[PDB]
Amino acid sequence: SRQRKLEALIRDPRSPINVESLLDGLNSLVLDLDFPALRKNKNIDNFLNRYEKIVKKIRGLQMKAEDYDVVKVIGRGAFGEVQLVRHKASQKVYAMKLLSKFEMIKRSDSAFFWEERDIMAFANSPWVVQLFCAFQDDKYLYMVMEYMPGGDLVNLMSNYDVPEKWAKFYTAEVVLALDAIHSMGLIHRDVKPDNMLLDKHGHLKLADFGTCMKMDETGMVHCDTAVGTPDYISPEVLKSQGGDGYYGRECDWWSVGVFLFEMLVGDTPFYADSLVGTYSKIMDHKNSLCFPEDAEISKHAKNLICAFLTDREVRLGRNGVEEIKQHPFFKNDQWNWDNIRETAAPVVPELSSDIDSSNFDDIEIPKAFVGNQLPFIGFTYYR
Amino acid sequence: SRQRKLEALIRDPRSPINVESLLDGLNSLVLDLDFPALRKNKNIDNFLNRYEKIVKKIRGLQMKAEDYDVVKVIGRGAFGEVQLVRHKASQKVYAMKLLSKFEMIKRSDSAFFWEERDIMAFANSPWVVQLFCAFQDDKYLYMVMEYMPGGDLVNLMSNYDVPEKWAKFYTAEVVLALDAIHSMGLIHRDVKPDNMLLDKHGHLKLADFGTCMKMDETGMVHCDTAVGTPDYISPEVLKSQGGDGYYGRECDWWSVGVFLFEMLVGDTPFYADSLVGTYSKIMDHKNSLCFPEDAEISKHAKNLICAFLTDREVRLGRNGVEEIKQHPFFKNDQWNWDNIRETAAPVVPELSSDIDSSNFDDIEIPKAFVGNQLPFIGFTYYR
Ligand SMILES: C[C@@H](N)[C@H]1CC[C@H](C(=O)Nc2ccncc2)CC1
Ligand SMILES: C[C@@H](N)[C@H]1CC[C@H](C(=O)Nc2ccncc2)CC1
Repeated sequence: SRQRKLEALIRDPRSPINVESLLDGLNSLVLDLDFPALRKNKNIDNFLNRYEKIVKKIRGLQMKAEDYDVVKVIGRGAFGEVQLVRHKASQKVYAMKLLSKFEMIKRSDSAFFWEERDIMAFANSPWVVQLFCAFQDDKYLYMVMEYMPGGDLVNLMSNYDVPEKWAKFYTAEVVLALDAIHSMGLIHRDVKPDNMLLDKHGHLKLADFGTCMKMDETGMVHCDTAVGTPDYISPEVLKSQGGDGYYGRECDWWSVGVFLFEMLVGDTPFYADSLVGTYSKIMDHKNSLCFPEDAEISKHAKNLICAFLTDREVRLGRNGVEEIKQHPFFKNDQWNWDNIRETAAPVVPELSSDIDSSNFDDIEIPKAFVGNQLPFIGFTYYR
Repeated sequence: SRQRKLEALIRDPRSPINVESLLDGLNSLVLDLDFPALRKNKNIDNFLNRYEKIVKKIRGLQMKAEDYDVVKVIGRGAFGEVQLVRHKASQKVYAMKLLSKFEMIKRSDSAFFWEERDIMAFANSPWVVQLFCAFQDDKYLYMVMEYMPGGDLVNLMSNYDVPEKWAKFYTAEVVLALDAIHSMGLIHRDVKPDNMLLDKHGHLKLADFGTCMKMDETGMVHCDTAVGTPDYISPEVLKSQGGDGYYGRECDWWSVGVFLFEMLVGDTPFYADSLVGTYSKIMDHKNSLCFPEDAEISKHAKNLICAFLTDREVRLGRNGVEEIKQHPFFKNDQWNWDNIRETAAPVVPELSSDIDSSNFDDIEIPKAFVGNQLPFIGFTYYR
């Protein structure tokens, strides 16, 4: 019937008008209307006094910050915050992200939580940190995700001399995770060690997605903003900043190269004091790139890095991931391309409790109807 | 769980935030926002282009004027319209009311469809025409209700000499229907033959409710507008027009009196050429009321009429319906107060098809965010 067809969409968690959508819908409309200012308008007042009561009972029944306990903040910065939390009822342990709504739109034109949400909600991939539920309130987005007790790659690199045996591993894992995202029609565009976390067993997942983007039917994207961390940006993306940016996934392979280099050499290949110095060097890569003579690297590890750090037109992986997978550097004995996430991780976390956070550092009205909650509608996500 | 408690309300057809509410919610928000004018606002545009597509598929799946065929208009006037319709899929026959949204609020401050809706939706009473579903579109409310093939009492009276045997019957039926409404905490306030229809078997239901009102915990209402048909208004309601109106249900019994009189005498007891003449007479009832000498009425039929047409302070039924039920006028042989709607109606309709309509007559952008659909949210009603 027409009637079932409806109930389909309202339930489908991938539908833009499932229950949460609507409840977000109604809920934001309250917020964006409830001011002595526009309550002057006839309609607006009546309406608000009607739903008034019920909306409070609802606000109480839904998911709430309160449903959780903060074990401690394990990541703060220019974004919002990550806290180790304990679900009060389930007694269980999660990582929760807090995003400033205020920031989120008004400043960030290019931090699409939308993309992020869907990915963590529905990637259903061993390569992608997973989102168990999302909710908002007036100020905040909240993302409840698997606690990754291993810490990030920055932290890891920060603590060890990474031999190549190790590096092979992390690189491979990154490549797999990236190809995941790619083959989901997305370009990641922000491949940095800070976005790579390790689970309980010391295997990798990608944990941020705020900058991903659906590709052309040709595999390309059209873009005019540069995005990412200065140190890791590709030339093409750097250039896209000047309007008329057109590039594919191979920009993610660029960053991989950097990553490898940083992992093997313990510095990033285009370090400078200015960001422009950095940029300068990135554009000048053909001359700016090279290896300290005391760095102990294999020739293969050098080819691969070099095969990555070049212009899209020649860069490795423009022919897809298989030629990457096939580079000599990867020949090894502990794993192959199919079993790797089953093999022994090179650094195994030893976690004494389910809240052991040793791998992280300690931290330190309108006039018009404006309608600010609109973009947050359909964010709340359940199960 | 908290989680089930939710799904309760979203399903409960009596909840102000069941699915239709929300879908009305989302839907009206589109309409009240989709203008080149405010699409200038950042939020408003983005939002609208998002839901854009999905809302069209929905608009198609829901209940639509189109789902029905118009057999013919059987009532038009200062309200909107009633049409005999055939549900296309079920092949079945209903009466459908059309209300101008434009009118509905902007002019009418006192035509609470809300009250009407709930009554016909949920009275679930043999005395109350029944509502099978309600839907809106941009212009209109639509009410799908049982076709009452008998026509109204105005029509009936218009066609026969009503003997008292008959009158006893219709009055009794009215009294029962009224007491129904009352004992649902409501005062009807617009008792007129035009609001009394007859079903297939020639029994009565009340078909309009736009003027009903929840009573005090004391059984009273506070009111400052007069409502009803000039000919039938009670003194107290007429006076309420002057601010400080305070009265109970016994104002509905006033109108009953009129009704009886009109039925027995074939004219209304306070007829004049002006409305004020009428009003004059109504206030002057103590002297203005009396019976033409050629009118053939029983003494009992006169007491009762007179017992009704007096000031609330003394009027019959201020002590509840039982003293009415007990008036001698009602002594009869065909029915008692409990079986009446099972007994033989005095005028039995003879309807040759399921669309025989012989008992009816032939008929002949904003600037600000204004928010006009708000008051219509939660009107759509299903099953
Ligand atoms: C650098 C930013 N793009 C961003 C990287 C991911 C990080 C995170 O989600 N952390 C996390 C998740 C789960 N468990 C532990 C940490 C927060 C900040
Ligand atoms: C006079 C107004 N208060 C109003 C009276 C009720 C009427 C109606 O619903 N008519 C109707 C319903 C079902 N079947 C036949 C007619 C429409 C106009």
